[PDB]
Amino acid sequence: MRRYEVNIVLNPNLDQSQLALEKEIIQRALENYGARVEKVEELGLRRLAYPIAKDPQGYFLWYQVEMPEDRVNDLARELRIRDNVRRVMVVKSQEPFLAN
Amino acid sequence: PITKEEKQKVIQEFARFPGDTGSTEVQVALLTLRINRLSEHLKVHKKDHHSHRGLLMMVGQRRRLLRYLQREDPERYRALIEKLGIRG
Amino acid sequence: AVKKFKPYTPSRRFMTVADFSEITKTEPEKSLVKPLKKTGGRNNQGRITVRFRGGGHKRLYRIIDFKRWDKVGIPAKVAAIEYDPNRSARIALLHYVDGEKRYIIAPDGLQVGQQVVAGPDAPIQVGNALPLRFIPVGTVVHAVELEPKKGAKLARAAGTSAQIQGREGDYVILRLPSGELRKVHGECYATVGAVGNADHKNIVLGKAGRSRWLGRRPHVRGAAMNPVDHPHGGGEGRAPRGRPPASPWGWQTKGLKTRKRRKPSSRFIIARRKK
Amino acid sequence: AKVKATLGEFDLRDYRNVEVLKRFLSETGKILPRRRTGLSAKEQRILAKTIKRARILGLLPFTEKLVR
Amino acid sequence: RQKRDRLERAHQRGYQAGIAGRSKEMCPYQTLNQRSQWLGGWREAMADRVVMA
Amino acid sequence: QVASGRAYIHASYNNTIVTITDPDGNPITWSSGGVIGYKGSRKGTPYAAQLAALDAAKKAMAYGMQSVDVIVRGTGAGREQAIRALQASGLQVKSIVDDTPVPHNGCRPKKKFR
RNA sequence: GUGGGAGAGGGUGGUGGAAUUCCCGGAGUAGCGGUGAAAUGCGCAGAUACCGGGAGGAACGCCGAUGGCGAAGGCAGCCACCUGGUCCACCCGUGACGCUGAGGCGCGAAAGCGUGGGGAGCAAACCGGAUUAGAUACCCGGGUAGUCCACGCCCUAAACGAUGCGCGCUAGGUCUCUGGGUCUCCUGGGGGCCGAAGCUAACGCGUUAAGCGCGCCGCCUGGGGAGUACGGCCGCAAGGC
Ligand SMILES: [Mg+2]
Ligand SMILES: [Mg+2]
Ligand SMILES: [Mg+2]
Ligand SMILES: [Mg+2]
Ligand SMILES: [Mg+2]
Ligand SMILES: [Mg+2]
Ligand SMILES: [Mg+2]
Ligand SMILES: [Mg+2]
Ligand SMILES: [Mg+2]
Ligand SMILES: [Mg+2]
Ligand SMILES: [Mg+2]
Ligand SMILES: [Mg+2]
Ligand SMILES: [Mg+2]
Ligand SMILES: [Mg+2]
Ligand SMILES: [Mg+2]
Ligand SMILES: [Mg+2]
Ligand SMILES: [Mg+2]
Ligand SMILES: [Mg+2]
Ligand SMILES: [Mg+2]
Ligand SMILES: [Mg+2]
Ligand SMILES: [Mg+2]
Ligand SMILES: [Mg+2]
Ligand SMILES: [Mg+2]
Ligand SMILES: [Mg+2]
Ligand SMILES: [Mg+2]
Ligand SMILES: [Mg+2]
Ligand SMILES: [Mg+2]
Ligand SMILES: [Mg+2]
Ligand SMILES: [Mg+2]
Ligand SMILES: [Mg+2]
Ligand SMILES: [Mg+2]
Ligand SMILES: [Mg+2]
Ligand SMILES: [Mg+2]
Ligand SMILES: [Mg+2]
Ligand SMILES: [Mg+2]
Ligand SMILES: [Mg+2]
Ligand SMILES: [Mg+2]
Ligand SMILES: [Mg+2]
Ligand SMILES: [Mg+2]
Ligand SMILES: [Mg+2]
Ligand SMILES: [Mg+2]
Ligand SMILES: [Mg+2]
Ligand SMILES: [Mg+2]
Ligand SMILES: [Mg+2]
Repeated sequence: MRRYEVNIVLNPNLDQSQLALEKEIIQRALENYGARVEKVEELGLRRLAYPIAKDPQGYFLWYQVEMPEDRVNDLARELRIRDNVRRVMVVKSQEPFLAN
Repeated sequence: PITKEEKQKVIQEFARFPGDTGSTEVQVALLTLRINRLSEHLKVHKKDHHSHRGLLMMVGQRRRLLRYLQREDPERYRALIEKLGIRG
Repeated sequence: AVKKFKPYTPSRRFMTVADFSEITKTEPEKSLVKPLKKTGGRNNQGRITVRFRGGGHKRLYRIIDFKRWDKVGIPAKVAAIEYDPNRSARIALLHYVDGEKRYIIAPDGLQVGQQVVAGPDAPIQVGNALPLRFIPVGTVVHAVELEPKKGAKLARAAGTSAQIQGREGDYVILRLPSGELRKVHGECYATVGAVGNADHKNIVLGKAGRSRWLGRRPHVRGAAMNPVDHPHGGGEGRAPRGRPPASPWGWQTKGLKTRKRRKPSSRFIIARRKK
Repeated sequence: AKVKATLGEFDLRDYRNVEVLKRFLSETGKILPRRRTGLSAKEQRILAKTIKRARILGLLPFTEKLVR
Repeated sequence: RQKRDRLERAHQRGYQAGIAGRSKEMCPYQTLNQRSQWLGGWREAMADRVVMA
Repeated sequence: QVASGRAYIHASYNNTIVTITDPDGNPITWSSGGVIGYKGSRKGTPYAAQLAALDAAKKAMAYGMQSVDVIVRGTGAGREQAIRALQASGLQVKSIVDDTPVPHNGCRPKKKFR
């Protein structure tokens, strides 16, 4: 049990239907590995520095979660597994550090 | 890694008196735990030598303690390696 | 793993056998075998049309499922892993939940008690079969159909596998075990994973006998013949080829490209192999 | 122009504000030296460590062509 | 140790080459221990154009 | 045809080449130190980069090309008198960029560049 | 023991972009490339230059540095998982449990070797072009092992700080890393710099000693012959000891 925060980038051009289904499959999968969601920051589109998937546009999710340490890596695989899923980056949760 | 509960779990078991933290038997059991975890780490990744170094240092330390314990009190020595399943 | 031997006899020195590790059950499904008529490379004319062939150990053919879309959506459990004398690969015994039992060429990594299934809806995991169009590009896959519903042809041999390089129109683009890049119909079933027993290749037969057990009779060089027999036949006392090296039939055997010029099959062949 | 001054109190661990972050790269997208950032030692580490993470996210550029 | 004065030269070579408006950043000696100085010398002087100005 | 457009300057130690393109990027006319009179080390020069850049413009204009963005790739000793002479060739020169490719530490370079 | 830190320390899996090369398409035309200068080479069978698409391998720019980590070799995109070392603070526990270390065991850059992958760039050998009295080189166009991964060997080095390890005692000045504190400073651990006393054949060293002492180990005893031969041991070999 540790705190990580998944960052998913998805297809800009998706259906409300499509998007919802992926958003489902995602939420689904998290449950299966023993991920408990502690938050979501979902930002919708928010365009880019460089063309991920030949696509200046990109669709950003994010979730601050709590799951068993052992199971995280597999999750990220199961996440990338989707044709629409484009980036997945998981990062362990580290209390902020500030300047001036 | 080992987590504080796991440690304390063992620690309280081997402690000679209720408040004991140091105390050769404890120190031993502490190493012993971190050793056997390292062993299994190594059985898996055989390609990690730097970590292996540690193991030898740990095993080394445990040895010294064990000896000292033995030449002060036998019994209490012979009690520990059997209780820890050690020295083959 | 390639079990080795001490050299308590001359042949035993270099000979090596497989480890048979992944093998769970040792006699075949009685319902699933059927005899293999042994030809000795003779055709229905009586005539040897393939040389140096015969005398192997007797074998029962294990019936294999190269279709798999035969049963869509019905999951199955892995009952065992068995030795198949007819192929380089190992076979997996499936118990379908239907109650019907089939064999498949065992992919690498299958364990007993795993669940596999076939079809579009199928999770992408070792042992499952989907039409190629639903298979993520860059995944490695085996036992691939070539034309739709015609049965698996590509990548069945031990250790082999083929990879999906991209889709184009109704087709996906595969890199076959040879390195050929072939367009292959999207509708074609492939099954995710690589063929198991990738250690096959490391086997050193070790003695003439072993070859003879596998049904392979001694091969004789054209050099060792006479002109009646072979292009390289004759010449007094041990000679060099003495013309471009040829087959007994007289066609050139180094480099001479033999695939048919006009084959409709091209136009799906993107790039020849390999290196 | 020391950018730690020109900005305000902010956490560089959080990698997601392309706003706060993008001030910290030269026009070309090159991470800015310690001279230009006005950052300390320990800071500059935690900075680019997170910058890269974001560049991977797609929020910051890896590069840009120089304009005249 | 009497080679200090090679370092000393090359750092200085850089410390003055740094303060220009414009300097090179590309123009050292091909030895190692001498190049640390000139480039890290071109550093302070390129950093001191920042501080103040 | 085209009037608005852009021009690529290839600037190296042995030569300078320019290509005038359409805005889609497909070229219209090209020229280089070689193209006018010059063989060997002479193409490597500033003076040469000039006539090349001009002959590039003067052939752009025969198609009606007027406005062009200069994108610059290289480091030449002809690089300077090339961009220069473009502005001075009678072209709108609507902007100036330097695109030079550099690796992020890619493949190891030849012995010369080590 | 409790409580905190920093870091390219190690192992496994995954993933991001830049660039090189090759392939498909477009657009386009008389040279490109290359040097001190040239030539070989490439190019009207349409190259170089530019645009779009794909394949693939290797290395990770800016951060970045005299910085950091490790016992050494050595370690660098980012992600997670497994794991070593090490620092601080509390003065809580144990009570001399210590230092060193012949043999032993493990690690050990590159090159090299075995098996099977992989191969873009580079590049011993090799082929050309030049330069040259010649040029079995320096420079140029090519190019194979190798360079990469797995597994197993090899065990060497300017493997260097040419400085074995542990503890104690002997001016300070300076900037730098990283902890802690009544935070200008004070204080613990690393990294450099100038230097008291002292050392030294000189150079130089100097609280990171080459000072002043104690413990232990390792090595030296004129140059060449020679790290050769013989023997032994090790290695598939090369070859090591
Ligand atoms: Mg057996
Ligand atoms: Mg019957
Ligand atoms: Mg018949
Ligand atoms: Mg008949
Ligand atoms: Mg073989
Ligand atoms: Mg044969
Ligand atoms: Mg024969
Ligand atoms: Mg005969
Ligand atoms: Mg004949
Ligand atoms: Mg006959
Ligand atoms: Mg005849
Ligand atoms: Mg003959
Ligand atoms: Mg003869
Ligand atoms: Mg004969
Ligand atoms: Mg024929
Ligand atoms: Mg050039
Ligand atoms: Mg770490
Ligand atoms: Mg990797
Ligand atoms: Mg690319
Ligand atoms: Mg083309
Ligand atoms: Mg291109
Ligand atoms: Mg070193
Ligand atoms: Mg750690
Ligand atoms: Mg006390
Ligand atoms: Mg080695
Ligand atoms: Mg090597
Ligand atoms: Mg090899
Ligand atoms: Mg030559
Ligand atoms: Mg060469
Ligand atoms: Mg070359
Ligand atoms: Mg060889
Ligand atoms: Mg040194
Ligand atoms: Mg040291
Ligand atoms: Mg020595
Ligand atoms: Mg020693
Ligand atoms: Mg001594
Ligand atoms: Mg503090
Ligand atoms: Mg200190
Ligand atoms: Mg250190
Ligand atoms: Mg000094
Ligand atoms: Mg001395
Ligand atoms: Mg001697
Ligand atoms: Mg030697
Ligand atoms: Mg001998």
